[PDB]
Amino acid sequence: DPFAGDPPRHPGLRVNSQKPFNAEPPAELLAERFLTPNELFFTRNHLPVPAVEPSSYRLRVDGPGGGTLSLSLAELRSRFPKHEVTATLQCAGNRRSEMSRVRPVKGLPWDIGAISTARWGGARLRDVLLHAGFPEELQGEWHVCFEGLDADPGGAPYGASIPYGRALSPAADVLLAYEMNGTELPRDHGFPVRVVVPGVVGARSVKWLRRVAVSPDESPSHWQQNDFKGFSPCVDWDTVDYRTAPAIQELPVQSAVTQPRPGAAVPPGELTVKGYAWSGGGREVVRVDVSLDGGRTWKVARLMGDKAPPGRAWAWALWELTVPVEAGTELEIVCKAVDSSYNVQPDSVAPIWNLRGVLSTAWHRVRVSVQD
Amino acid sequence: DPFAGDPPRHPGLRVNSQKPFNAEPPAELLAERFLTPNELFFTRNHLPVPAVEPSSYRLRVDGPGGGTLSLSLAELRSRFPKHEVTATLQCAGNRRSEMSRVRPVKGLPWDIGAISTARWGGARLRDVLLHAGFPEELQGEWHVCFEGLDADPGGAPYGASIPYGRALSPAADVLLAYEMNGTELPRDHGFPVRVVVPGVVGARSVKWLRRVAVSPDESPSHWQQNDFKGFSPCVDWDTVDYRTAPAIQELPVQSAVTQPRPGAAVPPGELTVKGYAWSGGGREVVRVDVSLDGGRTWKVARLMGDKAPPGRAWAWALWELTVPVEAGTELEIVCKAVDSSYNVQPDSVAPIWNLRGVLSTAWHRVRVSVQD
Ligand SMILES: Nc1nc2c(c(=O)[nH]1)N[C@H]1C(S)=C(S)[C@@H](COP(=O)(O)O)O[C@H]1N2
Ligand SMILES: Nc1nc2c(c(=O)[nH]1)N[C@H]1C(S)=C(S)[C@@H](COP(=O)(O)O)O[C@H]1N2
Ligand SMILES: [Mo]
Ligand SMILES: [Mo]
Repeated sequence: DPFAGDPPRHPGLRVNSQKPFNAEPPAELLAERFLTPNELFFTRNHLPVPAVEPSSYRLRVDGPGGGTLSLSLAELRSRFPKHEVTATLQCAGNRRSEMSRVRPVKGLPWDIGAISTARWGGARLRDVLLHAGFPEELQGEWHVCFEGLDADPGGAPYGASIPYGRALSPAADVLLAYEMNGTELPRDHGFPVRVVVPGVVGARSVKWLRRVAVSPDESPSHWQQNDFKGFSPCVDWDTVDYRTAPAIQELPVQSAVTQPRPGAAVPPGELTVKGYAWSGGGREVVRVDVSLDGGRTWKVARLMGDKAPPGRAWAWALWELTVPVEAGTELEIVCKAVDSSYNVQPDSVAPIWNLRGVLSTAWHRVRVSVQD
Repeated sequence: DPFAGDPPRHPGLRVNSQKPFNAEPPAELLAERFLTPNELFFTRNHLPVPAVEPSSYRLRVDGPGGGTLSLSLAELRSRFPKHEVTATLQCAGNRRSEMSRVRPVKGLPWDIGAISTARWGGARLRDVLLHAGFPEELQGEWHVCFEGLDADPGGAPYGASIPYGRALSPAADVLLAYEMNGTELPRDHGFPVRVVVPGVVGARSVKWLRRVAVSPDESPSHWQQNDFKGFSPCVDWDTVDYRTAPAIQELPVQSAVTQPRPGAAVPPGELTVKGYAWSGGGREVVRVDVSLDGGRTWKVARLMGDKAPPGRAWAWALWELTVPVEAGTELEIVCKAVDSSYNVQPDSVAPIWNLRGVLSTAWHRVRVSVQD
């Protein structure tokens, strides 16, 4: 069994695939803490988890002229000043199951928890690339390609890329992380080194980093070219042309209700409704509207968190709103967020439906009853 | 009459206010050309149009230490290399009248034409500020405040501000424009000098520029502090607190159908449906979906224009889609756009309604009939 050497996990997760392991935290715990504990942070593995001996590990970094820099773990820790960045990672497939309610799609059936937040510690990718000898600025459109140590039976590594400009920007905070919430990177989350690309879809944060290369083109890997793209609702498996749509990088504004859960019976008097909101590209969440009546009327929620600098809101905003609730009534609790560019979430899922089930950002709706 | 010295205008505009002058081009002409002719470009004036003698004109630029640089028109033309930027300006109030259909709002009743596109020529604001002696980077959050020559009866100039970072960024393309579509700036559009802030709401592109100042704070002017902000649908005139929401800078993804027009009877066979789409923040439009049946099914439109570099799509994308149409049928033509961060437009207007009528980006719907 290629998966026999996989790490053990916390017993209470919502697992949607054992092999490869793909799991999200229970929704009742997801927004309990601003920083998701390591043991609960959602896990998305395409492949078996690599088993890495720390001391023999080398990160290969290809330089401008085609020479190869080779960095040990200890050298990554000591050569470059450690930077810490608190960033939310969200999988493209988050809330996919709601898309499937409209018309079935292919993909891991994620509920609202394919998103988590951690403080990440590591080398700035910018610094590593300058050390390899690259300039601030290359002419034209360049990309930094990443390969992980995990590979399919045919030998193709997990791979992704980001634009060179984002890799080199001080403000974009792209990390080669070896620390997660103050402890060393767990195996499931990329031990010993992962890329963390703040404000950008989870897919680009390559775990178990083996190689960093600079190229005139995007990553040639199947996951960069033939996956993680959004399409019209009209597109099906027979008509899909992956060249017609851009690789997802930044994600659009997103939110969900974590408390209370669908089907609940809640006591009369006061109900505290909680959830999360987040947007891609470092765009702050500026407002979260909450409705108890299926989105006819709304009240403004309270946003928690400490504000980040402009253009650098990498971390989700947790929200809450305490409302009065009348004995023996039905509620449809809906939330929607607004980011600093004043993007908004769409009303319904059908018009954003796509064959891959990605980019599921329509209002989250939770139906509950009030007890008597 | 304070408006007697105002310029004459093209006879065929859709004027919503004579004094001060506020007008949009007819929708049938709006998307006819990629670059909106100067005579048709939408005009938004809060005040009488300033009468400016070109030679005695001086732009005041305050330097780092509180000294004042003073620049003539000729010096602005000769001192700094002319840069050309093609950018769409969209008023916050675009498509306000559709918001009013839900619940009446205060404001100029714009239809879909409070948006236009031009190639702008001028000094990079970045270069002017470096010449005044400012550094690449100031510590903390700084703003560049602009004042126009137009003032109210009490003497307060039109004013706005943008973040310092955007003013200094080579890639953000902020201009002090003295040329518009290859000719000198018309009076209505800011003669002799206006700021052009690409990817950002029209309000910040100060016309008739008199002063540029660098400040630790946003512009203190009423239009920066107590206007151009988005609010929840629940907020009314008695509850509004302008400190709770950020000044609009970047605008969200937007589109409209320009052809055919509401109420039309069209011939059977083939119908070419045309419109525009655009997004704030230099985010490209990557797809436009069009529906003939009120948004139940959709087809992908054709996007026209030449692609801009990543993060710099300042100009709208014009779109078209030719469809078959059956004799004696009713159509509800709807469009929606998707930007490069995969933001989308919301289904309906009520949930985005606000008391100022700004930020009106729900699907544009056009009802027509087919002849027999
Ligand atoms: N090497 C490698 N990196 C990877 C993946 C993978 O399968 N292999 N999955 C990607 C995807 S699709 C997501 S959403 C994130 C999930 O990161 P997490 O497991 O730490 O939450 O990792 C990304 N990085
Ligand atoms: N000096 C000055 N600048 C101004 C205005 C104004 O009233 N005075 N209107 C602003 C607003 S709200 C908009 S939408 C744009 C409109 O620019 P246009 O008239 O060239 O289309 O100008 C902006 N710049
Ligand atoms: Mo993912
Ligand atoms: Mo405006």
